[PDB]
Amino acid sequence: ARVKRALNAQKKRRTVLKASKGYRGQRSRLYRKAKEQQLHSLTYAYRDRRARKGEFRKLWISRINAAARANDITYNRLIQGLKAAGVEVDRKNLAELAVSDPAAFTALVDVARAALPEDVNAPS
Amino acid sequence: VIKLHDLKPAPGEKKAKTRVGRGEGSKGKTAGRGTKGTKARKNVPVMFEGGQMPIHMRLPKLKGFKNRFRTEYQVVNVGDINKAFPQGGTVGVDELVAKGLVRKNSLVKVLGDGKLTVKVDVTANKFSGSAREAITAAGGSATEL
Amino acid sequence: PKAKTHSGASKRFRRTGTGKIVRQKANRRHLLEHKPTKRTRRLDGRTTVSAADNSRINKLLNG
RNA sequence: AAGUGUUUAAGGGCGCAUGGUGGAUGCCUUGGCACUGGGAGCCGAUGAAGGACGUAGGAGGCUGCGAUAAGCCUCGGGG
RNA sequence: CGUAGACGGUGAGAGCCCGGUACGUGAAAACCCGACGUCUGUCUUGAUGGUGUUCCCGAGUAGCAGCGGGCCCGUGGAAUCUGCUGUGAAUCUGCCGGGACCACCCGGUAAGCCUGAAUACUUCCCAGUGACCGAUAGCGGAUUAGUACCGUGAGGGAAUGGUGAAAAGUACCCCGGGAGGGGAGUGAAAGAGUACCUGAAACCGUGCGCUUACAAUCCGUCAGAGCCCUCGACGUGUCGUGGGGUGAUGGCGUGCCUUUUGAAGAAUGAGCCUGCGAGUCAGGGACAUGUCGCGAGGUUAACCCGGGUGGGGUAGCCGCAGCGAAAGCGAGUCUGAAUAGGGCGUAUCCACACAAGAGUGUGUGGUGUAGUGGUGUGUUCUGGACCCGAAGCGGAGUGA
RNA sequence: CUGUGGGUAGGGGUGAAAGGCCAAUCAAACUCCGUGAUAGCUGGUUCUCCCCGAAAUGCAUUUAGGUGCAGCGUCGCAUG
RNA sequence: AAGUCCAAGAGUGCGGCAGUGAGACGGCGGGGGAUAAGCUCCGUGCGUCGAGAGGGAAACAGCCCAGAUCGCCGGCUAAG
RNA sequence: GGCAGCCAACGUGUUGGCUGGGUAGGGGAGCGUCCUGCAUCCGGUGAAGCCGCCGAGUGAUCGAGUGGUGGAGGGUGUGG
RNA sequence: GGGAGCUUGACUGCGAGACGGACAUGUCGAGCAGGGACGAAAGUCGGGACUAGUGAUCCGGCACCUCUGAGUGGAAGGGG
Repeated sequence: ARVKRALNAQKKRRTVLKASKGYRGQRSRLYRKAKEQQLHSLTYAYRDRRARKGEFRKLWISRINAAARANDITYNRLIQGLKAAGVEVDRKNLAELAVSDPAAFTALVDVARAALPEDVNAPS
Repeated sequence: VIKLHDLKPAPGEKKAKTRVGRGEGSKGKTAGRGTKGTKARKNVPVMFEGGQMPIHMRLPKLKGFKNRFRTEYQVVNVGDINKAFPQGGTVGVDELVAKGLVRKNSLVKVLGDGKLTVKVDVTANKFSGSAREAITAAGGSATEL
Repeated sequence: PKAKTHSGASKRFRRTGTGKIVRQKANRRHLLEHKPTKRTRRLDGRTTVSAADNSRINKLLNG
């Protein structure tokens, strides 16, 4: 019962080559070299998909900090004041307001500043 | 009806062969052998113990001889006799074999302490003291033939 | 090809009625003057094979 | 007055289209392998096994055949 | 209607088209086994069933000794058989074997003897078969194959199959010296053109889209500007749950494998692609894990019959019991001069008694103990034994 | 010094002796076979996922880069 | 005595089928060394790496935080 | 929000609640290939193979979806 | 530890129970035979104050045995 393994081999070969389509050099042409990069490509995809949440939170925080200091308040005290006021708007939508609705962001900044303690540095 | 395509093995009858050394998702690469060594490429003999005196060489040989002339007997118990012959009657090698209490061609030795409660004319090659006592108490007759 | 039994193991080990593999004990062949009779009594008779060696002794006896 | 600003490709990359090379794949087979059941189990100085050289109208190989040389005779089968 | 749907071929799956197949059957000659003949020794020419005392009747052998061989037997207590060396037996009151010997004996009659058919194997021939290979496979050999080629030689030793149904194998014209093409034609198809079935990858181009010449890049991944196509509100380009690319720019990012404490590692291997390349098989082998049959039973091996996978086949094997070295009993046994004192066994589990708290026993009753043969898979045994690799060893030859 | 024709062949030959030479190979030539020698040593051992998941210790070892046993990983028992 | 309560994936015994028996560094207790070594050899219900990704240590197996079932245009924190 | 053992349930036991980094290695369950018993389907009104499009599954992978090339086989189920 | 008597615990031969330490090793209660001391007095005391003073298995001896005895009326040829 001799079995030729072309039918079975070419399946995974085509899978990896189609996945690596677009890679520069041997990585898009040779299955073996594509496979090495595909291991790296999918490890990177997993890692960057985990880290994308942190990266986008960093972007949102930078934009919120810019808007806050444009409103004359630091990002840390803005977050403290929003938490004290009970505003549960995530940083994603805070940055969305900062960009698209600066008036609403200023209103939230006023809410946060009002909710902040009379003395943020007090021993309390 | 039941055609040939309706035949299947019993649940749990057939098990897939462990096809070893086929990729890392199964027992791959070393194929369950681990890294280098003797056992990585062959089987170590069972009698080998690393070079120290093996157990089968440091232990004394069992004492005695085998006595190629030993007269071993196929034993029957009077309890088996009761189970086989609830009504009584003559008992010998032929009907002991028929009831499946002894090998077909062997020296039968009757014996027993399992409450023989039937009058039986038992004819075996030999009897034990308790065999004779039980046969007599039940009212039978032991005969060595 | 029938599995040959190990001759030395067959000559050194025995199985009881319940299947316990039994063996004799070493240090009781000679040089017995200095061995107290308590020691030779300890070394006398047969003892069950240790559980560690039971597997290999069974292997040698069966094949 | 200062600042902003697309716009090139010698070549390269990626992709798609379309080709070439190559001979994988699939489907096959003239050939092998392992056996089964039979036959015959020896050939040779009446020159064996195996060959060299020849042999067809035309060159060579394989096949057949030996100066009677892809062949001669007899007896059968077939058209 | 086929007592003939075996298998092939034929322009694609044909029982009815062809070769055939089931079966009307056939041999002049030659060669193989049968019946009757010619042909070939022994008797009636007193044996033949009984009678009876005494005499004669298989050698350099048997035996023995030394040294070896072979037997389970490795020289051992070493029998039987046997080589060589030496020494060497009578006639049945003999001799030899039973693993010394009186012998109770039994068996048989060596050497002088000789002689039969019934079981292994396949170069070759015939007919077949395959949960065998299908062109890197299968024979080394589907092709010039033991050829080409290599070697002085022994010897080593390849590669090379597929147009099409049918050559219908492209007339004719044109470019070209040709080769090779373009028309034309053949063909179902030249997306079949003797470079020919399909025509993968590597590899090499050409065209188009995006991108790229201030940039430090394991070559990707996450965001992501800018550059074309699929449905529509709307009437027309800006949207979308929509749908692919290309990638300015930013973040992160130290190949794979092996082997290591640890490798991106400046340790190993890999230039690339395609194809091939490594735990397999035999055996009532051994040890462990679902099913038939039991009811203590399971099974057959060889073999016989069946045109098969079926039916027989009890020999044997394993359970059926143990303790003992053995002699011995029996759930007992062995050790024990010592009904004195213990190990191994009596499946297991219940209850009731008597002894016990040295932790549990001894009896009594009650359930009645489960191994075995196929095939389950994993290990293991003897085989090369998952695969590859030495230097070297041996035998027989080839080489001055 | 040379041509031709011879002879010596592998544990052997030949050697004004270097272990030199014996067909580009010599501390035992080559070919085939034993043979798929053997190697505790390198290397390789090919699809997937789910559950669990080590060791680099002890003893012994003609043993120390090997192996046996134990320790440590992997189903059914008893255990709650 | 409790606690761990849809059990630890616990301990024990018997059969699994193993590989492992080259360890590394760090903290503590030590030997050898010069109380040197990223040295060497021990002990440590000590850790981690081995076999462990993620964050911090600029990079940086063994340090610190923390054990990755998979996704998310979410939130809170660990060490820093 | 999605996926993998144990627990409760009342009833057909599939619902809900307690669960998972991994080298050697063990166990379980599967993907794909070929050859086959039987069953059943597709195929010159175009099988396989190959190149795509569109998609799909937790993975191996899928394609009785589809276009091109192609020219004769192939798929599915359950067993070996 | 130091002296003395016994006449030979010079306590040896059969040894439940327990145990400590992989095999190997090591501890003893206790029951029986026979004894030694102490005896009135009890009925009590198993080589040396204890840990080293040793070598598995194989193979062979040598004494004893209620074992075997390769057809045996039987013995010679092995075992405990």
